[PDB]
Amino acid sequence: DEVTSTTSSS
Amino acid sequence: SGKVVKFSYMWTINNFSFCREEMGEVIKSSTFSSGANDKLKWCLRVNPKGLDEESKDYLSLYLLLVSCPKSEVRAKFKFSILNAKGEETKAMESQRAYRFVQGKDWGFKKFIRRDFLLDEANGLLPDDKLTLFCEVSVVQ
Repeated sequence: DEVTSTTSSS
Repeated sequence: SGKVVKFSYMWTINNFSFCREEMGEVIKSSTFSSGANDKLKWCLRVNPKGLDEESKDYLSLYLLLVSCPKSEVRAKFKFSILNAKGEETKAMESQRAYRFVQGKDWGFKKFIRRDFLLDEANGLLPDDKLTLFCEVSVVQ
């Protein structure tokens, strides 16, 4: 629930 | 090899109200291990004044996979705060497992409001200590 990461990558 | 597949990490930050970190700055916990031969290495990262402008009113809380023997692991996680009696409060959980590649975090940017946390009436900072509790279950 409302989980995110401080980075993202393809 | 057998493996530690579920684990609970408890971390107390003293003088929490005194944290001088600005928005974006991090407090990083010690590294803890799990999995085939302590080969999964983890830590917590907290932003006492929020990760970013969107979360400026919150403490932001993340689980970081520091390293792993292969590319990745998938894990579910739950964060909570322990009150003075050691009881869980204000828990947030991931619900599903998330893909942790080496060096990646997952967590809650808006974990708890700073004003709520700092208010003595709520009992979340006994002796001005913040005790965080992170429970992790790694997908097999």
